[PDB]
Amino acid sequence: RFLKVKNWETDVVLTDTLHLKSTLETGCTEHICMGSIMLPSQVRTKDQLFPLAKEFLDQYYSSIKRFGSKAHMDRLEEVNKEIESTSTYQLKDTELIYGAKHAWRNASRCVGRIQWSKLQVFDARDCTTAHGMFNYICNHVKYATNKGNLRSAITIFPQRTDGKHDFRVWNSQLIRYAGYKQPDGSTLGDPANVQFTEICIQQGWKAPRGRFDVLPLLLQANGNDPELFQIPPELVLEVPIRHPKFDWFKDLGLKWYGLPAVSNMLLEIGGLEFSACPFSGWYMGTEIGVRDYCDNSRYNILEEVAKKMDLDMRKTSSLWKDQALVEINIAVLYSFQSDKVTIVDHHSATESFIKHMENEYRCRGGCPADWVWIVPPMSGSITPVFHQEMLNYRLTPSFEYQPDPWNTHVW
Amino acid sequence: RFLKVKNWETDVVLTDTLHLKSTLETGCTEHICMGSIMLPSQHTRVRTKDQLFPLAKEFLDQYYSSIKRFGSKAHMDRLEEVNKEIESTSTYQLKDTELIYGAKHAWRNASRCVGRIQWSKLQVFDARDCTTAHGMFNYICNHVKYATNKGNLRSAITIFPQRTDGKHDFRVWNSQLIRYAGYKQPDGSTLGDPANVQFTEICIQQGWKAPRGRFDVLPLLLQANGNDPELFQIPPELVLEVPIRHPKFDWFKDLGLKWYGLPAVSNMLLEIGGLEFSACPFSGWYMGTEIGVRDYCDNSRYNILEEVAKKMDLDMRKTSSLWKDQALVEINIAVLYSFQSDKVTIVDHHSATESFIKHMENEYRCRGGCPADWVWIVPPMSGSITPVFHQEMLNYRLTPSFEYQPDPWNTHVWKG
Ligand code: HEM
Ligand code: HEM
Ligand SMILES: Cc1cc(N)nc(CCc2cc(CCN(C)C)cc(F)c2F)c1
Ligand SMILES: Cc1cc(N)nc(CCc2cc(CCN(C)C)cc(F)c2F)c1
Ligand SMILES: C[C@H](O)[C@H](O)[C@H]1CNc2nc(N)[nH]c(=O)c2N1
Ligand SMILES: C[C@H](O)[C@H](O)[C@H]1CNc2nc(N)[nH]c(=O)c2N1
Ligand SMILES: [Zn+2]
Repeated sequence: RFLKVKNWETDVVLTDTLHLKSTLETGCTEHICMGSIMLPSQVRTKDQLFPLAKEFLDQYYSSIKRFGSKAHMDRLEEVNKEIESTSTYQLKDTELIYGAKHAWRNASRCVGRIQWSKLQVFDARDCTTAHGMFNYICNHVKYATNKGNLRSAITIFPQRTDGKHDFRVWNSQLIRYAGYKQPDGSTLGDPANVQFTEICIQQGWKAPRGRFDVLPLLLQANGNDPELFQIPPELVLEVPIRHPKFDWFKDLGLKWYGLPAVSNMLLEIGGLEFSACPFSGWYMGTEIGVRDYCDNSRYNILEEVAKKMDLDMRKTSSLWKDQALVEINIAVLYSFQSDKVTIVDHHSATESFIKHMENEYRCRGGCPADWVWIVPPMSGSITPVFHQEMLNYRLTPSFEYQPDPWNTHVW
Repeated sequence: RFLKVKNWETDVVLTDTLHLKSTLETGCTEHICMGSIMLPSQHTRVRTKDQLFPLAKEFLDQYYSSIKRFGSKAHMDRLEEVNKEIESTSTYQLKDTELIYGAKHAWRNASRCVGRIQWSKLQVFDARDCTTAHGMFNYICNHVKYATNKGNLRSAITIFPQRTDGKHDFRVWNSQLIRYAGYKQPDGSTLGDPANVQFTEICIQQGWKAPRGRFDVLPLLLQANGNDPELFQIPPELVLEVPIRHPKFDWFKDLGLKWYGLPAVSNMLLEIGGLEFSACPFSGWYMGTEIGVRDYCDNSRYNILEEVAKKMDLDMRKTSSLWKDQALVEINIAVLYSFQSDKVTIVDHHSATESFIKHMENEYRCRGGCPADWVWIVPPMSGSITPVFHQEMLNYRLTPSFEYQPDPWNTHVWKG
């Protein structure tokens, strides 16, 4: 019940007591493990809301060494009063900042959590319109990008009330490339964004129909129809992709954007639901070079790179895919580093996470971690996280998935 | 109750009902996932007549179902026979056909095994009449010769007598039938395979005269009927090895690397209808990454990345040059090239994972599911350019099964 995790490369053994504080469910049972399911299933009556608020305030006042004190009891009483009256409540600025940093700290699928405490939280709870949302998002983008010296940030729009007045960013990321289905049946640009690229066109947008067209923002305030906004191109930092050895690499015409900024998740703090809460950090190189570039359901460039490398593509056992894969990921890192845009390779990031785990076990009693997501999509076993046992459990505050708004919106 | 899994690259959705026939626990709960724990409590293995007949009945029901004889007179008589044999003798014996079925289905049920497309073509050698360590040595030699087949490898398992009172166990003390020694030097470095240092020390203590090189095949340490284990040397003409060279880099051979051809796991426990076979070596053929990624490049194994990267003259100062990833690919090319050139059976990780997906889809169609452990099925390099990376997998425990068991030197009561 006081569980232990072993690193099989170093024999370091850590003891986990934090899991006992787990609140939500994993979708596993003792008869079946669902550890590789992408998304298991896992409005609030007045009954459900106050315990959730109590739990959150308890951990907040503990964190500032004021558990069971003056201010703690008062704030519990005050929030207790507000829920009885308004059937909801509002976080003080300090509690909102704490809740957001801890949602990141608790994200068991995130390898970059050693940075969790440096998050810049932009309070946008006074926003009322999509034009105002656009303004907050431009400021976020500019602040986070910082001319290539990327800084972590989250912007938090007003919380859900009755489900009718939801704030939503319809984009999955603030910055993503368009995808178009060609007449000849193929796909131009990013195939993952074909449907969204249509809900932009088939709703107003005017597509350049290129291979790397920055999508517009589709912003929904207070439950109204969403509105199209173009991010000022001067705010969208992009990196042309070249190789430090293959001069033909530059001729491939590849680029990527510097800022990874997830915008479709739900931030839950003390029972309150923030349905629009775009957050951003900086890339790990494999996210672009392995997944974005080489997935068969994405830009899928492996064949073309290997052909330009003149590798033997007759038999899989020549490992031509693996050879091209390494080079593509050398070029991504080389290009970001050359343009002075923050990026981390998978070796450095997983080493940081092991140190972060050791820190969290030593100072917090544990660190929930999802091995299936933490281990990078290339060279898995030469990174230290491959040999690290991890316990996965759900702590709150948390980031959660939510349905795509176009399947839900009372249009 | 039905359950769905999705392949996120193809959008193929499959429906699992087989998990309903699961009994053993996983280690997970509603509040914690233990999916990345190497040996959970439930995957490891002291058994009385109390719980044995229901385990036998379940196995015999499965067996007679697969042969389309469920409820037949042969089925009912066999249940009656096993029942009376249990109450009178406290255990029972499997027929040859049941043992073959059981061993094949233990492999079929091995959720961490990516090679299960081959499960129905397993050669089962019945060594239940064995009584002495020398008899074990002879059975293992025939297994190695048959399975090796001059490079054209064949899957096989040899099954020694089942456990009785746990005081007379048959055990192969080696973790694999063929493995290289490892020696800790006084300066703290290791010669050979660091994973085998502890077992190497036991062999030396038992009287093995060690050549003390980097690729010495370990002797067999064999325990019959709960007696002290005895040392045996596999005939070298039976140990097929492959010198590792690279198809473009002529300096690669000068690294002096080789590996053996036959992967043969010898420390696991085979459970069939409540019976425990503590000595059941099994063998197949290698997937290239097992050698090229894990054996050669794990920091805690031969750990050749640096010396390989040096000879390639990559930028080794910063990790963002991916010199480690670049060396890793070339080493894995060398392993596959060497085995194929010597006509020793091997499969690369692209082929093996593709076969597994086809196997898994077929198992969902004809069996209602396929228990699979993503953490183990995804290869240790180039994960997401294989199709299993994108495959949702349900992991649950079916019997018959292979289980872990403690190392015998930790439990054995020495005779002297
Ligand atoms: C600063 C550098 C960061 C790095 C290098 C990083 C890296 C990653 C990576 C590689 C993933 C895997 C997901 C995928 O492959 O698509 C991930 C997941 C995630 N990240 Fe981080 N991240 C960073 C910052 C942040 C920040 C600032 C937040 C929120 C404040 C965050 C929250 C999350 C969440 C919630 C997930 C998983 C979503 C899920 O549960 O499916 N990350 N991260
Ligand atoms: C025929 C070619 C085969 C291939 C390519 C293959 C491949 C693999 C691989 C790569 C693993 C992962 C384990 C590791 O990385 O150390 C594995 C696990 C396993 N294999 Fe197979 N295997 C084959 C045949 C067999 C046979 C014949 C059996 C038994 C009759 C078997 C039973 C198992 C079991 C029980 C495990 C799980 C070990 C555990 O639970 O920790 N395999 N296999
Ligand atoms: C801030 C940040 C930094 C970084 N380096 N990478 C990312 C992308 C990670 C990410 C991806 C997804 C898509 C899930 N996929 C199955 C479609 C959802 C998320 F919530 C998430 F955080 C974000
Ligand atoms: C027949 C066969 C074919 C193949 N290609 N590879 C293998 C080795 C895989 C393997 C490794 C282990 C050690 C686990 N670790 C804790 C050291 C245990 C096993 F039961 C197992 F099957 C076997
Ligand atoms: C099916 C499987 O769960 C799916 O492919 C997961 C596997 N691991 C992952 N890991 C990361 N970091 N990102 C992903 O999108 C995925 N996808
Ligand atoms: C901690 C983790 O469970 C452990 O390192 C596992 C990960 N996946 C693996 N997968 C395979 N095939 N073989 C292994 O030894 C491991 N080791
Ligand atoms: Zn689980």
